[PDB]
Amino acid sequence: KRYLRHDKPPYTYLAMIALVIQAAPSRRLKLAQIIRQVQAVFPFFREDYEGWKDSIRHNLSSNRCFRKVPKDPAKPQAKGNFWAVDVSLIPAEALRLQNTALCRRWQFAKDLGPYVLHGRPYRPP
DNA sequence: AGATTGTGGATTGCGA
DNA sequence: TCGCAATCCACAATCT
Ligand SMILES: [K+]
Repeated sequence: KRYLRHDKPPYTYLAMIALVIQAAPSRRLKLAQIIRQVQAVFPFFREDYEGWKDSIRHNLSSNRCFRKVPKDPAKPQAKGNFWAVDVSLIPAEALRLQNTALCRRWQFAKDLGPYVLHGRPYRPP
């Protein structure tokens, strides 16, 4: 299939995943919860493109900041892991608002650092 | 069997 | 001009 950019929130997948994880009482979430929460918290995805869900899954594995946490520490788990974030491994620029066409046509928090790094609750207009 | 989680090779578009 | 997030896809192992 032809590569296409699709409308999405103007924050990295890393940032959005980290934000919803850090907002979870236990600071960890499963994949399906991460997907539902990202869309809920950043509702700039379109009904006609589902591939952002694959990109979320890809970002959990591709970024060192995400940690696969087994239900039982003593028993690693092929599947169904919780995901946590090591904020020390988040690149600083990863949390910055992105200057995309979608950002520009709407003009958003300038940086998600308060919510990911400093325990603040995310509450967008 | 088919769907899902987890991983990862690889190319793209586009902001800087 | 090109770094790099975004994105398309394949696959292994496991869940339903
Ligand atoms: K990871």
